[PDB]
Amino acid sequence: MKLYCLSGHPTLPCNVLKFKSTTIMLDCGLDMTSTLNFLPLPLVQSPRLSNLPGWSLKDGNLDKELKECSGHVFVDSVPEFCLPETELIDLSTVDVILISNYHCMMALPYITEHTGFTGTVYATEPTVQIGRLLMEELVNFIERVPKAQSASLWKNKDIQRLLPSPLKDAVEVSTWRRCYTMQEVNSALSKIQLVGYSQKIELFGAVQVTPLSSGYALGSSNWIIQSHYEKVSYVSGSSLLTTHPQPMDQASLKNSDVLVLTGLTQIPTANPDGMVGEFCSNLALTVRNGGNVLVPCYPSGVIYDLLECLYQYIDSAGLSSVPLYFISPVANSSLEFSQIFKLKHYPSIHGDFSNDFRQPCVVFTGHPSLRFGDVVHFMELWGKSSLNTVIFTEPDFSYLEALAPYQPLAMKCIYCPIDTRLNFIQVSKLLKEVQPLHVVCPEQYTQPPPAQSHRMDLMIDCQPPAMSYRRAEVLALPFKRRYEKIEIMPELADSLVPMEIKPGISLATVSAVLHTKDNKHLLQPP
Amino acid sequence: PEIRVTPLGAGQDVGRSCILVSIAGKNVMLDCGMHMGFNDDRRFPDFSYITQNGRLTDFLDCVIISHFHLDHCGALPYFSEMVGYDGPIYMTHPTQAICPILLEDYRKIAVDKEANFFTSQMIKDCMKKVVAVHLHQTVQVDDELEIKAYYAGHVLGAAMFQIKVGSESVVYTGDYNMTPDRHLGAAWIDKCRPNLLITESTYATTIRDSKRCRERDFLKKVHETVERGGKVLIPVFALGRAQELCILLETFWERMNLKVPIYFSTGLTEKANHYYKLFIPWTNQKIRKTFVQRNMFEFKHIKAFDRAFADNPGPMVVFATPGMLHAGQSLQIFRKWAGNEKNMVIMPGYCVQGTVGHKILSGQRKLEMEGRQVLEVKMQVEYMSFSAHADAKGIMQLVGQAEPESVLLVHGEAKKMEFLKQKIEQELRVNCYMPANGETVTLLTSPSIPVGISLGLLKREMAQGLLPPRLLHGTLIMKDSNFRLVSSEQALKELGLA
Amino acid sequence: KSAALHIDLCKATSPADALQYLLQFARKPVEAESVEGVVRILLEHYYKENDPSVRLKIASLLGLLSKTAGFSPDCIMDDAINILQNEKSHQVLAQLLDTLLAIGTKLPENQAIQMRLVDVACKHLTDTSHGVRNKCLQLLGNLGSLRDVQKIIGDYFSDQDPRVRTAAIKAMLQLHERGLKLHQTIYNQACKLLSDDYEQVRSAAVQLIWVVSQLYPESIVPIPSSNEEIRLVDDAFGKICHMVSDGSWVVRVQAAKLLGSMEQVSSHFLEQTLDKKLMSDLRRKRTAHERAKELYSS
Repeated sequence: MKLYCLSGHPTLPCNVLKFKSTTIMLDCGLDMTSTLNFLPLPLVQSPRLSNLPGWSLKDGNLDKELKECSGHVFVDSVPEFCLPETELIDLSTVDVILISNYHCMMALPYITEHTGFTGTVYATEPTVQIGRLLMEELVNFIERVPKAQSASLWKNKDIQRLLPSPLKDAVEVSTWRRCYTMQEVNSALSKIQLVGYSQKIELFGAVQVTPLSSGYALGSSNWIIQSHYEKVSYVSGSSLLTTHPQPMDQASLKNSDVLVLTGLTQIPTANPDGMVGEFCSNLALTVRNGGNVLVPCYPSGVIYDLLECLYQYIDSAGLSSVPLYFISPVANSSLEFSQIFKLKHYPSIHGDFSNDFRQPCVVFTGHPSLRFGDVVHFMELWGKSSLNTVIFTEPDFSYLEALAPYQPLAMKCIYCPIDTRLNFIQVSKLLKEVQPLHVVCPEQYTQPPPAQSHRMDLMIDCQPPAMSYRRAEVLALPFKRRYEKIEIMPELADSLVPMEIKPGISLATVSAVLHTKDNKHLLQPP
Repeated sequence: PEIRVTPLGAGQDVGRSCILVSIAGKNVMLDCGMHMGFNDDRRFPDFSYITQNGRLTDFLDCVIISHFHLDHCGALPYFSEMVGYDGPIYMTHPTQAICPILLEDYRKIAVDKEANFFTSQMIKDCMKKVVAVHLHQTVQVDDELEIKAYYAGHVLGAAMFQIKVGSESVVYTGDYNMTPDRHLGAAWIDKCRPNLLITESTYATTIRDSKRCRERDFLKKVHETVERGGKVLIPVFALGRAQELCILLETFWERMNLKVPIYFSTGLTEKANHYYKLFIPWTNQKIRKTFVQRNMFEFKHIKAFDRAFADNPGPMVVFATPGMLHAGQSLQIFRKWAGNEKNMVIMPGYCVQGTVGHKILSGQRKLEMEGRQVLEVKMQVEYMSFSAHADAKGIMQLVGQAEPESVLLVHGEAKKMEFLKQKIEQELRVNCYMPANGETVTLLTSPSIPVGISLGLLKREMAQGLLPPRLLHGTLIMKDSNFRLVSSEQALKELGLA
Repeated sequence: KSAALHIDLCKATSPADALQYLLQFARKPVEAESVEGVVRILLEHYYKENDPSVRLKIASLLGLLSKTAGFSPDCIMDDAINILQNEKSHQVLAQLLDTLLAIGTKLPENQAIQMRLVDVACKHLTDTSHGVRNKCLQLLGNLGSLRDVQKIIGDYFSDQDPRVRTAAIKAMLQLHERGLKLHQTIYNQACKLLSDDYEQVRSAAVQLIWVVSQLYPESIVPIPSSNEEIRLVDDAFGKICHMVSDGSWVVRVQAAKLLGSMEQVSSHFLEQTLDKKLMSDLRRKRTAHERAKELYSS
């Protein structure tokens, strides 16, 4: 089996498994650190952006398309998203795409509408819809303002060598693309066939794939790809305990020949529960002093866990009449799904919101990246007041990038990141029991994290191969024996002629002829 | 390799659907019912298998229940204490929620009618022994046997179940509707090629379009009534039947709107409203989408009706509660409407509930109640098949998709079934049954033996295949653990004989 | 810069170092005369390299270089064919066949195309390789004449994998769309596979049935099939109806467009139509009225 690894980030993997004559793209993911790299784009023109200087890169060439904020360069083009390399393996030859979580399934429509691919994506019903409203949310934000006219014009190697640190560290520069339209989104969602949990969906009578429950947010579906002999299991977004969603199916993931683990804690020192508590304290403190609170979050998962705690604290603190105003287009939809499976949500800013706006409030905004969305604008308004705070609940984006362009901000900055995804200790305990022979997981997990010296890194007895970008790694399995059923009326009889050599061994001369119908094997006498 | 199927309550008789199925060494009961219209002798279809082994658990591996109807799951609480069953009772998630609701309501009607009925106590006991199986989810109930749900339409929670132990699959398909009625699209089963297919044969006569025909008929009937204070007295036995009736009333109002008067199912229509809204996943794909963007099932009229429709001679559109029962709200309503010109009554379901069903069939003006009551009716009796079910055309279609080795007819009347059986026998090249209550079919199949080849061998033979005569040799190793097929030479090398 | 590139390719420390460099080069475009340069170099490297991973990308690069506007793929088709004969892993061969198809379409000259077609008939016979087979069908279809080609494709109509079955149907379908005329043999073959297990196959099959139906409406099917002899088109219309009532939501979509597009259906059969079985998924429903109105004119 050859697994091709097409995406660098541990969080979103896009790893393509060629196996038993059928190839599978185990995920399709949009990274979004590239987007944090560009200069933020506001719904209404912001004075700062207009009056910003250049960074004086000089060396001939570009002074138009590179800016300087607080001694860090940004780029005056639309945020461009890094996507998994498409070149190492042709998309055509990857047959079906499995998609694990709704957060991890972005960039599906890039591939389907850009680079040629004629297969059927399999994703469980919740995740499809959540992912649908999340991409629609994303498309709306970048297309709210048409500033995509400009070009980055910094991708050249030469330009990268001279320019400063923040830009310098882009692992790929040349693969960045402007966001897809709502048509491509539609095509992508159309091709997804909605498959429930534990459902044995078999592809081309070759291998059997089935979405097991992962334990993480609704729609989180780790996958097992078995063939009656080799069980390959894929382990992404697989938080153990996260309350409401159905728990992790360790037993169903047991006795797997080859385990791929990719989703894992973005922050190893997550301490989930403690951070939730601290979050709510901080919010409370600031609303008490009369300053406002800003929370940059997504439209599913973390949002609902933080809402249930806030209500409880208000009940316990009697901190009512502080409007919890959630501002996002798909807020409508978001709440609807919660229902299907004192907070006031307004799809439109400068609308119901403007009429109803009150002097103190807790506003849960458009995007955590701080580049594209509604967060940007509120950030600007509340920036200049020390009173007002911003809490980053989201692990996806590092604390410091958002701070970077908006570095001269009065707002008290608090970090409260909560990741429910398996911890390294959790992954270690999981893998003792599940007991898989070879495991493939990114380099990131192999080594201890850059920040901390300590040996928290993911280790297994078999010393597991580390993935990497553009790395085609072949694990040590040849197929040795494959099934073939025997006929009923003609064959069984003739092939039931055993001659005993040993007490526990028999031998029968089998003569028949084989019809290879729809990749299945049946021997019957001619 | 013989699979023995004996309907203890299904077969030639409609209602009390119970079908024992012995695929290999495993016994699985497919339903357990409360045939209605009989004071006694039909609470539970008598259990031959129970009389043989004292504990049911030992004899019976598993029990799958189709959905909430009293027909199918009605006598599921019989089994709490008295015959003492323990094991995984498997219903779909929508089923199990609504199942106790109808159990208890019948429990209520039975005690006001003494009778040694299951109390709520023991119904709850029986319900505590239940496992919910999601749609198209393969769950191994035993080491060997497994069961997979399918979409049966009919009502929210109608699960078509395929019990497969090995390669031989018996797929029961009870109360499945092959049209996209409201709340439900068409029932899909994939191409399993099961050995035995068991079907409902309630409609053995081919019918018109399920939705359009039923709209036309309804509207015509309503208009005909409306001339002189046209009454409505319609029995409704289910939560999702009430919703259907409400939608029909809405349609009437949309088309006509001449009379404002509207009535609802009963006091607790809040509940039905609630349950339907809850299970958005299971509902018809289109309908769910429409619900996520539009309001569903508005009703506030029931209370207004009750007071208005308290034996008064007006136009109120009352769909009463359990029509075909010994007593109830519906019986009261029928008594109120009895003997007046205003009155028209519609039998929306199959109207087959023992004695009440017989009365409906012959529609005798001089009808005698169970008690010493003389009631003479002079209203207009019309029946329409608005009940969600598959017509004999539909049965043909699903037989098509499954394409089994054989079919077995349960849950229709023998006459109807006979014709249907003949048709299926002629049409598709299969032999189909129509067994009576307590009669078993020993439909022989044969074992299909799974063995593993050497990949090398397989490859070589495949290569031989494509250029053209294809005879293939080689031996089996038989430990009874890991049956393998290996090459001449390979086998020789394995046993070490030169 | 052509000779520098040469040096960089061999200097790779490890197998996967080589891989990345090739990948990076992919992302820089190459002009008419440098494309000639690099093709040669990349062939040379291909000979001497023992890891498939790298061979595969070399092949992809080769295809990309073939597709260059300025470039004319002459003097290196022979090389490609030579490497095909003496290659050993099915994936790489399939990729090279894809490159060959790209080359074929790049220049429309009769001779070279035919050579390529013969080469791919040879590669068509490949065994327990689902992918060489599919690529071959595609190329046959793409480079094909205007009879032998058509006859060949039926062999793979009846193939183990549904994945090859589909490819065969599409290939025939393609041959039609380049101005060729399919035979009634093909019609019978299409009717034989309208009821396969796989959804893909069925989709393609009706597509073709419709194709040949429009090709030979006047022609008749002598076989009674339990009724008196009726027109080819009559039967085609019937078979497409059945599919409207088939157990898939996407198979019906195939049928609906084709059913509506059907012409010179007998007035009897056209009147009788069960196109009023519009239900369930509302996409199909909407689609089937569109053409109804187009052909109510008719």
